[PDB]
Amino acid sequence: PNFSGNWKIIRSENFEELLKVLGVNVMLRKIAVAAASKYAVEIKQEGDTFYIKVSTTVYTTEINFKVGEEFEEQTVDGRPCKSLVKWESENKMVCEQKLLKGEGPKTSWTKELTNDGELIQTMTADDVVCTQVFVRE
Repeated sequence: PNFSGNWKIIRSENFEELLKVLGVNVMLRKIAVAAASKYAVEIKQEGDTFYIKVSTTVYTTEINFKVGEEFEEQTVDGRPCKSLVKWESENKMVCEQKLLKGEGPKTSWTKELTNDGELIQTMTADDVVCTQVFVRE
């Protein structure tokens, strides 16, 4: 019932298939699946404004946004995009993305707090949904 905290991953389903849809070649997909076993997420939320840092062993990115306000980030496979985040319920946000340049699959992500105390992130590329479960550090 509050997104802020330090989260560490405990499940990661369908990641490889998502990267396949995004054109990642086989060997890098496998290395990305290994690296995704160390996903850590740090969230600072205040009202409807968010700072979010997603890190692995060697790579870290920080996102900053307000619900309803377009902002710029990168897709899972690194292509820049304009993103817009909306609420779907008390503890779930959905983000639609659109590419700055070129084209490719429609991408989107979600974040959700379960009442069991988990953080659930999904990432979608066309018809493929990757699901990732996190618990408080």
